[PDB]
Order: sequence, then structure tokens, then C-alpha cells
Amino acid sequence: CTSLCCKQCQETEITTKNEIFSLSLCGPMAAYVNPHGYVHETLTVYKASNLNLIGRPSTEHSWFPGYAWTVAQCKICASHIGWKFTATKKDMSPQKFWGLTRSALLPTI
Amino acid sequence: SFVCSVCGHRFTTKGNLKVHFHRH
Ligand SMILES: O=C1CC[C@H](N2C(=O)c3ccc(O)cc3C2=O)C(=O)N1
Ligand SMILES: [Zn+2]
Ligand SMILES: [Zn+2]
Repeated sequence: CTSLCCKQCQETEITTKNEIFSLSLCGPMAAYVNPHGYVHETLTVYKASNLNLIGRPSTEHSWFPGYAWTVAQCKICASHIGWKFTATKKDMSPQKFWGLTRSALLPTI
Repeated sequence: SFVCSVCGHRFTTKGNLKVHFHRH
């Protein structure tokens, strides 16, 4: 449809293409390496739906300086979808966004 | 105390981490 969905669910809608934006100058979906070497092509979107947040936000290893991250999973199947990023300072724009990992989404980008 | 190397999800028990990790 209009939306990007949880690949495991196939049909649980997570965001819409209208929510994609460029935060990093590398673009709206760039490759990021986590502290264990795993590469996440991370699509940045303003808003997301049907996600559960796991745990407390953390700034350790954050790919977006000034933002903390919280693991986000599909609320229907519990598959990892990405992370919610929340600003640590009130003057930052946007104050929050979501980074969705490419392999967790359908259709295949 | 136990952390998924793929996504950063934290777990109190090693057994939940293992089930979670192999779901990736
Ligand atoms: O902005 C982000 C989001 C979280 C992500 N991350 C992970 O995927 C990860 C896995 C195991 C850890 O101990 C720590 C992290 C971590 O910070 C990362 O590197 N950067
Ligand atoms: Zn799902
Ligand atoms: Zn994980």
C-alpha cells in the first residue's frame, strides 16, 4: 500500500513513505556499524506506528550525536524493527525520530 | 546485563538473550 511494513508480519504497517527524511548528510538511509560490527542500513522517519519501546534511552554508541536511542520492536510479532531516537537537548530539530533497519521492512528498499 | 550484539536489546537472563538473538 502506501506504507512500509514489518517484514515478519508482512502486513503490520510501521511508517509511510511521506515520513522519510534526511537527517544525516549521508542521506535518509545510510549504513551504520554497531559496536559488534553489525551493519544496519537505517532509514530515518519522523513518525512510526505499531512499535513497542524496550528499556531506557541510551546515548552510548549513538549514530546521531545529541540523540539517545531506544530499541523498538513490532508490537504484533516482537521482531526488531529499529530504534527510537530522542533529543537530549531542547533546541534540537527534530526532537525525536525513528531509525528503521532495512532488513526488517517490506517492501525491500 | 546481557545484551544482544545485533540490536542492543538488554536482558536480565542469558536464556532470553539466546532465544532473542537467534530470532534475528
Ligand atoms: O544509534 C545506535 C543505535 C543502537 C546501536 N547499537 C547496537 O545495535 C548495539 C548492540 C549492542 C550494544 O552493546 C550496543 C549497541 C548499540 O548501541 C548503535 O550502535 N547505535
Ligand atoms: Zn511484526
Ligand atoms: Zn537483538
